[PDB]
Amino acid sequence: SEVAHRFKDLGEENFKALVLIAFAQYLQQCPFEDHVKLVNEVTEFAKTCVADESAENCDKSLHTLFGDKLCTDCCAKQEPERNECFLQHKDDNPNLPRLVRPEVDVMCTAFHDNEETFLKKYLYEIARRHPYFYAPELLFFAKRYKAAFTECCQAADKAACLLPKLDELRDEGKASSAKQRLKCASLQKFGERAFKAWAVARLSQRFPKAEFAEVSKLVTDLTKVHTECCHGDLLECADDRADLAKYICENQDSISSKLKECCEKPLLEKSHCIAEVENDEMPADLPSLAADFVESKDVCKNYAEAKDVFLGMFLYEYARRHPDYSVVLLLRLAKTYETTLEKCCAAADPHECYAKVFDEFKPLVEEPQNLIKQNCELFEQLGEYKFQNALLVRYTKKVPQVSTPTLVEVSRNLGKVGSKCCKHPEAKRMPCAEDYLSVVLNQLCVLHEKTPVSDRVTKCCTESLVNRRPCFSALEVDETYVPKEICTLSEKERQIKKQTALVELVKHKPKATKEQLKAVMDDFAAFVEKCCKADDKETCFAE
Repeated sequence: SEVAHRFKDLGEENFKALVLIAFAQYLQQCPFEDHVKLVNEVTEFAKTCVADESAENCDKSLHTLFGDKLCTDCCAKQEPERNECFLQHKDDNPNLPRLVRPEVDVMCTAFHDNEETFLKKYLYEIARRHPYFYAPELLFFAKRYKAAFTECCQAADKAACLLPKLDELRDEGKASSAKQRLKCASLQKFGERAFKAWAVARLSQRFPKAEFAEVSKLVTDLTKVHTECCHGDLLECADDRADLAKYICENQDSISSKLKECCEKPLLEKSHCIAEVENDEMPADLPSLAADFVESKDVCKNYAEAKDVFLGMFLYEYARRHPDYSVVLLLRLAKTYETTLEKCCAAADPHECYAKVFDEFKPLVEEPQNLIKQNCELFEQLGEYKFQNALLVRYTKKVPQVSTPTLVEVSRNLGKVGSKCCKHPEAKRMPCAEDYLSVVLNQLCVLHEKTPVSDRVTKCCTESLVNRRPCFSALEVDETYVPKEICTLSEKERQIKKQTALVELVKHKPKATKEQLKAVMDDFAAFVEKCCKADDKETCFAE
């Protein structure tokens, strides 16, 4: 039996949570209570199978069990089709009510009143809104969400304790979710071969000192971990993640110097810690690449006898000595390299043909560096909010077909690059920026996927995972496009209206000039400013 094997390894507490998540991600509209029942059933039944591993129905696969309970058009179907069904019925942007925290004391009453139902409430509300959220991590998040109610519902000021943490958690959760969503899209839309390269790139960067053989292993295990979490095999996802976190720490010496602090802590903390570690220090004298990937006489041989292992050995070797490069760059270079080997090893003298393959890299490397230098100059020259509007406008013109809420949402997130990254030294900027942008652009891509309107966005999104940022950056304003025919708000609120309006304002006269925008923008901000001052306001807003 399988249920048992998990219940045991994960413990009831976590089992129960995961199983909840699994469900609330699968059916996002279904009410809270409605799930908890199904959870508790499943949980009781598991226990039975813990007692009698050869009890009735314990012979079944989790999917079947879960799908079944859930089913109490997808449900007219059977495994595996059925599961794939639910997996493809996941909504990235539900028409679910905005989330809003009732007054502090109100929560602090409910938290002591019913502590369990309260956390389950949290997991439930997040999970249905982030159907691709990294389940294990969501537990970390939940414990840290408990830890704040424990303390702050027990101090002089609750509001100036609790809320400030919850603003941090919402922020952090939004990032994690978005980052994970990239992982899941990479896998599902580009297949594992592709994720593997990504991992190989990133981990070679976290763990320079590690021999390829180790990194390959890690990549395997990690890929297995994510594959599962994205195919909705959360229980196994978490276990396997644990087992991985346990593995890494035993073999620490052969992986990174940095892990010690992380490895010392509890199951949940350390898996996150590790995920988040700093890059290990760059080993000393590492033979220049060129020897084995350009000057060698056996390039064209090894690419024949083991293209994967060879190109991997390459990605590894280049990645480990470039923590300054984005992953997506490194992948591109890897692709260029593969490509060129392909053409060259079909020539008269291949040594000659491929000999200059590094010259090809200068462009691919520079294209990003410039772009970042420039919009970091820009960022510091404008500040984040204003900075967001320039991206807003830039992009809105590029894809005036995309829905306003999405445009705003994405633009704003593009905006944070500046503040996130521009404070770093050049050395650490590009992997910060570009790889963040790769996440945000993926939000676009998926939100767009749902309800497609712009063949250009689609092209960029589907054509290649790695070249998306250049593909988007490339885009000139869309000429085909046919022009489109409250006072008691927080700053962040006011911003999102103003911006929302800005998009409509661009969609109206795309061939606008920054000046004749300044002019219309200002006009309207004045309008709202005056119509805030009062009288019978609505009578004022008459226009």
